[PDB]
Amino acid sequence: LEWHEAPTIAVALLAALGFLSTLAILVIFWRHFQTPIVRSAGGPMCFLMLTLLLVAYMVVPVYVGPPKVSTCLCRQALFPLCFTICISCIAVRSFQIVCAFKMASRFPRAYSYWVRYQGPYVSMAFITVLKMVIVVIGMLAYRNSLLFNTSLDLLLSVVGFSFAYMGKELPTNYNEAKFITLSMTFYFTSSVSLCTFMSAYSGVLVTIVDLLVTVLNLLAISLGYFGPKCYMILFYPERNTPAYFNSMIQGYTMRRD
Repeated sequence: LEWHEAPTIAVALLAALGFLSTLAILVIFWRHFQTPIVRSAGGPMCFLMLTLLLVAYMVVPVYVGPPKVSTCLCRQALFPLCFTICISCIAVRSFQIVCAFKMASRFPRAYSYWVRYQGPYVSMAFITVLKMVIVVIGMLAYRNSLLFNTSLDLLLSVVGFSFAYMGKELPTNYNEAKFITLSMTFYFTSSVSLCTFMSAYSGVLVTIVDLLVTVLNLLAISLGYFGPKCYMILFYPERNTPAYFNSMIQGYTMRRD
């Protein structure tokens, strides 16, 4: 996996672009805090996923180079962990949104349990604990091991899709159906093509193909979820105001029909 070789240069510069974009989003969110947009994006959960994205982008060059047990361990230690944490956080936010906007009265008792047992902080913690057991047991035994991780990630993604599916009509700041569908489709097609390509291939430069697939997945899962928000709050400051959020939710709830 040579340092001077045309695909490796392109993925390296693309990872640098992703790192710079994530840094810009982090600084933008930190500067414009206590605003309706960031609080409606997840609050500290956004930072939790964003710094994890930063560290995932930083260790991309570790993938490329001479094989090393550190690199092979980090392959599944951080990048799939990034995918899983990001997907679980997005799905948890979608469930919270669809539970505040709907089924708070349809399923009243269940919401009391959900908010009384620290559901947002427990459903995320369970996901991390569950996956790390799968990761270590996976290494105990390219296609077979990745199949379990892709199945888990796709199950999480389809859970998020099925839960945001009922929320097409939610306001544009609480509706992420488009991003969820795009990211789920991209992850599914990339994983399927990759798994097909593991078997019928030469066996060399497949590492570069897999690295490019993972880096593109990270780039999409960061941009499609954060770029629109910072676009709104940098170019349309009028659209970032508590009065505007009040008016938008009020207009959604009591529709003229």
